[PDB]
Amino acid sequence: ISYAAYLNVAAQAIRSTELQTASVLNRSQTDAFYTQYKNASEPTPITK
Amino acid sequence: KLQFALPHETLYSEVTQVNLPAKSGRIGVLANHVPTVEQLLPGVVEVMEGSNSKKFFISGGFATVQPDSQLCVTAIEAPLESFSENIKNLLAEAKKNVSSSREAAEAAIQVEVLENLQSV
Amino acid sequence: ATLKEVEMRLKSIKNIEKITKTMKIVASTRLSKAEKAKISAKKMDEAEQLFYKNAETKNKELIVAITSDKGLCGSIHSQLAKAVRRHLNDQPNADIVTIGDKIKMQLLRTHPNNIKLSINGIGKDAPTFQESALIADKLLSVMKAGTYPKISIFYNDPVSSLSFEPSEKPIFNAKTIEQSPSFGKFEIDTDANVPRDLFEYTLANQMLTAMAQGYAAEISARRNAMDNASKNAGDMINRYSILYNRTRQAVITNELVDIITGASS
Amino acid sequence: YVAVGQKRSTVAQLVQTLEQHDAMKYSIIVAATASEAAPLQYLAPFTAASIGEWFRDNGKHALIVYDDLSKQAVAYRQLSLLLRRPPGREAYPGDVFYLHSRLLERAAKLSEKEGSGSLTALPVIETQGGDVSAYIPTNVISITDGQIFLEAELFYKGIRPAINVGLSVSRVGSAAQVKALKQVAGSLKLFLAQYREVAAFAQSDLDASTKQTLVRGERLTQLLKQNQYSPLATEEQVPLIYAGVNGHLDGIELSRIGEFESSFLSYLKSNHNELLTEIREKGELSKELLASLKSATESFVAT
Amino acid sequence: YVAVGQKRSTVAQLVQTLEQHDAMKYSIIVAATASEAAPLQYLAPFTAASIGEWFRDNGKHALIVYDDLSKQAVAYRQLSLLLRRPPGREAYPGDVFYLHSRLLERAAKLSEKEGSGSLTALPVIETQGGDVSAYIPTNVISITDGQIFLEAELFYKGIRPAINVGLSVSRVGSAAQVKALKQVAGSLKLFLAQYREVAAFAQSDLDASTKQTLVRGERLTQLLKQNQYSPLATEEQVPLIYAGVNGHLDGIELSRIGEFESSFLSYLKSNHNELLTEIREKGELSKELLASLKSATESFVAT
Amino acid sequence: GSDLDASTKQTLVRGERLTQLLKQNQYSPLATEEQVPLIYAGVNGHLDGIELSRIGEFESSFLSYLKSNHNELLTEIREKGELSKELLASLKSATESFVAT
Amino acid sequence: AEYFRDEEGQDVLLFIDNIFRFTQAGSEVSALLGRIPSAVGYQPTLATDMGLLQERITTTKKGSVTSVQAVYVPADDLTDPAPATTFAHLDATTVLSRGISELGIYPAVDPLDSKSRLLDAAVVGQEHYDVASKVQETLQTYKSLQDIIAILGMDELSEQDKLTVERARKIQRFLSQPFAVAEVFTGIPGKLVRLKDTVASFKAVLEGKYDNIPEHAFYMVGGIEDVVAKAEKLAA
Repeated sequence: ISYAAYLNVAAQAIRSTELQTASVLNRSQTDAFYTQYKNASEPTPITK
Repeated sequence: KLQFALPHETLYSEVTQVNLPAKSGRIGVLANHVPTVEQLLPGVVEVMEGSNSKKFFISGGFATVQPDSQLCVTAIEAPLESFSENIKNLLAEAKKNVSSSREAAEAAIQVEVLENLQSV
Repeated sequence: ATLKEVEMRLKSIKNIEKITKTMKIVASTRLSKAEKAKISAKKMDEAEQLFYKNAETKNKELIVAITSDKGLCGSIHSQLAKAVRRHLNDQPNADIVTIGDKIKMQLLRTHPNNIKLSINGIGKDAPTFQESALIADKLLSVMKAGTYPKISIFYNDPVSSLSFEPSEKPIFNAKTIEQSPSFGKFEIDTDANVPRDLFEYTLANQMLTAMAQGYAAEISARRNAMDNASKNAGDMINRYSILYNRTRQAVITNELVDIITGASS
Repeated sequence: YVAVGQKRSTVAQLVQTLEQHDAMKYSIIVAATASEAAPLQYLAPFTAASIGEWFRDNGKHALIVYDDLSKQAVAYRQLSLLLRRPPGREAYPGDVFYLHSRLLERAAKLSEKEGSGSLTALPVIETQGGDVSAYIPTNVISITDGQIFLEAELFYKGIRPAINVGLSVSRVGSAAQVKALKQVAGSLKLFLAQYREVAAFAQSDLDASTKQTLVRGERLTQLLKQNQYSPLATEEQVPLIYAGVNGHLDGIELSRIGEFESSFLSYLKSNHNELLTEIREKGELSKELLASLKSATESFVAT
Repeated sequence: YVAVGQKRSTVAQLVQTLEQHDAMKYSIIVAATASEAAPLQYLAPFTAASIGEWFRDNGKHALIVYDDLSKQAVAYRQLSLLLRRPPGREAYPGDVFYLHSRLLERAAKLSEKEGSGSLTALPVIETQGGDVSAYIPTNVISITDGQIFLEAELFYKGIRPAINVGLSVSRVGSAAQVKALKQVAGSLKLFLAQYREVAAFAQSDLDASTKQTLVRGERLTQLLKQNQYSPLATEEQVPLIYAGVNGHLDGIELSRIGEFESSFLSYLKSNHNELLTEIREKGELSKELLASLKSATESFVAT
Repeated sequence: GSDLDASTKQTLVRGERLTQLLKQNQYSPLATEEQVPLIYAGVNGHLDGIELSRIGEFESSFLSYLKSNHNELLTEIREKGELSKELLASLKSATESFVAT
Repeated sequence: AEYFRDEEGQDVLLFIDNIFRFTQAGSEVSALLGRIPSAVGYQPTLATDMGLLQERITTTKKGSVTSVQAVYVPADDLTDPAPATTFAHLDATTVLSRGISELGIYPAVDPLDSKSRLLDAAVVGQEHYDVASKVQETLQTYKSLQDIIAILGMDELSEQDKLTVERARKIQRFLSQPFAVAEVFTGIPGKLVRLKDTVASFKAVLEGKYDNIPEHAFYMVGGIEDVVAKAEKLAA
């Protein structure tokens, strides 16, 4: 956890408010993975 | 002057007093405020120009008064009337999550945001 | 045959055109939203820059680069690749993190050793704070980013709407805050150290901006590329019209001769 | 019905359908079958024209469907080539033009002095793969005024009739038309044109306007599927088309378009078949008729 | 000037135009116009060419323009088919070749014996859309040496004359030119076939060297243009090609090419006509004359 | 210049080796006993690991390896015309040993 | 027609319909008569019969037969022998189009593909050729400008760029002329405008006296003088 992670949760929390728009929900929504790497050599990718 | 910017929308300010809640208690800026750096917590923010007041609901960010009379405000969210009850339900689910398990940190942000909301 | 084969090909060329045309319109659709965000992203970024100015700047290095997963956006992938390659020559030991599949493949051949962190599924998604935040939080543990005195991000700046120019800019570190001779004007106590919080937050806020600009030049580039495809594809259309025309004239001619040869005996 | 190059089985089908739906007692099938020698097949549209002409001359009317003139052409080829006239294009006789052109000049509406009569025509031409750069299609195309162009792709996709609207054209147009049906289909001609251009834009992300066009558009095409061997009267064409134009099908899901049509008609016929009778007979629509009809369409969609 | 297959109206326009331009008193015009029947068109180049040979065996130079040899092929085609001779490749007889080769080799430069006579030829072709897959065009091309490929696309886009130089060649036609006219044009032929390749990939590499060539090349193409029906004198054309060959169109931009040209010529004669007397009589440039021109051209480029 | 996922590229990769495996020059025929091994290596995917450029090195060297060592094995495939469980296991061990190239 | 010119000294304008059926009618005559069809299945007597026709049409020293013909090609083909022969006799093309008529502008004559081999400085006047070219180049550049203006958007114009667009769209409306024949349908009396007055008008658009005169008032006008009244009318 980082200060930006902390704030990222906080924005997500503030929209939890009674009003919202299409870009807000997207700004907090991720269906994204990340691939681990070292050295070509890789252990398996895992949800980000 | 005062700025508001978000990933998805830009806000343009002029402004006389800006009133802020920061991780050092509470900070006020009126005319030229001598430069201070505090990162803004989950906040209810008020701006007044003249005897008009305008209000904003802010998710936290960073604040920086620069010497020339310019309050650079950035936040990921941060209008107040626009923001607007399901957070209590979200709190109950966060309490469940902690039992098994970030989930701690998420429920801590929810409680922090819920006290702040009750002020409205 | 000649005759059939000409025709079959003209149907392929049409499908190639129609589909390149199709993309040009969805690319445009996407572009309007890509710009709209981008303006807003750029406005956040200045608020940091303002600070850094009055602060005075005292900024091993990281390289992140930003493209997409999806191909056929132009020479965006390989022009950014090459501009990464200059600064992997000013230090032949600099660490490359690749955000997107396309850029990844090309860099991986040139230096197999360097790739440590890489991120997928960002190319088919728009730049959004959730993704930049998670990339930023990971950046700190894996790459020990704050220890480095210079970090650099590269993107393609969409200077004008038929162009993109690869560009880089410098992201700050905790070292900069510390030793600048105008961290003194700005006031804070020992209660919060602005180095451990402000580095982390501006790692992401800068990063998001580059992500919107990079994407915008990429969808823009793709629109241009796909427009240029219709002009070329038309020229191929007109050529196959003449091929069809020559072929028709010979088929008619040859048929007559055979009937005549039959009547003649 | 001019059965040119059609088997005896093929006409046995036509006969059976015609009797089931009671249309035998004005219908004629002049038959020159495919086994039937090449001179009989050649003379079959010419003969049939005569049978019609006798009606036209007396002030009366008829409609003759020459099916398929493509085959008339092969028959002439036999005749021409044995009698040794050199063929022109594509080894199809050089005066084949002259043959088709002479026949299709009889298919017109006579003056008041001939006692007002006609022979209407609807010629049929079969194409190998849709090729109209061929001698037998190109001549006919010019000679005729109007074309209906069926598209192989439309057929598969369940759209029967499989008419492709861009290349389906009328060259005498709306001179002869019911006004009511004309009014509520001006809009249909432009909608459908538009919908085509934005169907190749949706091979994903789109604007709000274009995406409206798409949904609204699809409902219109789905209305244009009309089941084979099911006649429809002018008093029932006009209402349906009106619903779609005025956007009352927008709500109606595609699975529900087919049911929508029938149910709506029966509802209009019970509640007020006067309006329907007025449409039929007047052949026109009025500010008064349109108010009630529109109001009736709104109530019906809502339930 | 053999006019075969053209409109009798055009030829009458052409007869008058030459008498205004005072040039009809050393030219003949032969006619087998479109109206006049095919066997006379067939014989039209042959008959005229006898007249040409008469000048050539008096040991004097001549010219004959065969407009259009593609129309001689048609004239001979019609006569040939009505005599029962079956068509060859591209529906034209296979003896077409014979007419053109026999015809063409009666225009030839003779030796010292025959009075060093000549009859030159410019045979004018009607191409079937810029195709060179067709029989008649290739037959005229394989007998002949050199081509003056001309572009419609270029004519439309303001290049008059629109003489493309990519598919224009000279084989043995390249020892025509006296020394002045070998020096000045030196390797311009080559440079604008490096320009063609440079623009294929200017839809790889972009360098100053490639860009510089492209700028010179466009500028050079502009320079080639000249007013039609007042053809600029040869002596007058010699300085203009020097400039461009010596790369002196890096100071003139495309819009001003025409303006520079007349102002540069006016300048040269009033300043120094010595240079021009030399080229009128000698028709060979020496290094000293060449340098004197270079010195003068740069002076004009600045101001 | 489509972007290709891993499922698609297993095919494309497998194929390219096979194509190269097919490859022949002019004037060099071989007997059936010594085409039965080569086909096993391509179809049973022993070339997927082996680099595309050196499939042709491998084809020739593999054949020299067998001539010295497994010449008994090849005579059996020639005489009996079928590969048994025992012949299949032997053939599979042979490809394996030489799968480095 | 030939009797009116040679013996009554009067001009005659002679229309012909499809010349596609002229070639078609000869091929059959040929075939039946025992001649052998030529290239593309067509009459071996194609060039000579056409040549005789069109050298019977000319300006005599009394009067003239001019002919306006209608050209229809064999299923969109310009490499065939019969159009080629025709095109040789033609000295102009008027190219009527659907895209122009959808803007409710009749005349239908597509400006860009309307070209003549007698439109030149030496035939029509130097002035005339030059007025006619400027007006052509302006539409040509407008057309190209519009192409990338759709994709990028319409905020991209400079002061200079829009000057070509404005002058073009003024001409685009200005094209429509009420036709006498079509008087009911327009409701506006058909006008005629002689050759000298055609040049002058377009000159006036070139000097920009008519570069601020309303764009919806160019609809169905005649000469230069005429559209002053319509301009007053849109505004008032």
